[PDB]
Amino acid sequence: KFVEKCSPIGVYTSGKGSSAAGLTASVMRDPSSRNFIMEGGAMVLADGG
DNA sequence: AAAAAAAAAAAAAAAAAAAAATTTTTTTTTTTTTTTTTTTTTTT
Repeated sequence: KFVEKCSPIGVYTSGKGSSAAGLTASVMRDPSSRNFIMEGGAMVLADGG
């Protein structure tokens, strides 16, 4: 808990993802607009962290 | 000297020209939602 607070950028999660947030990133096509939406997990949401 | 022809000016009428002018509805598109199939994942 403290180390997450004290890093410049840091994210403290569980192995089992998080509440409405994964752990690894995922990317998925959107059939309507065809854009590959990129759900950001802890690993990428704290890149450089 | 009187008559008359011509001139300019003024007016009426018919043909052409001038001018004025937003609102309502429909359809594509995007975006989600729902059903049902397919796929994948957990159990004995």
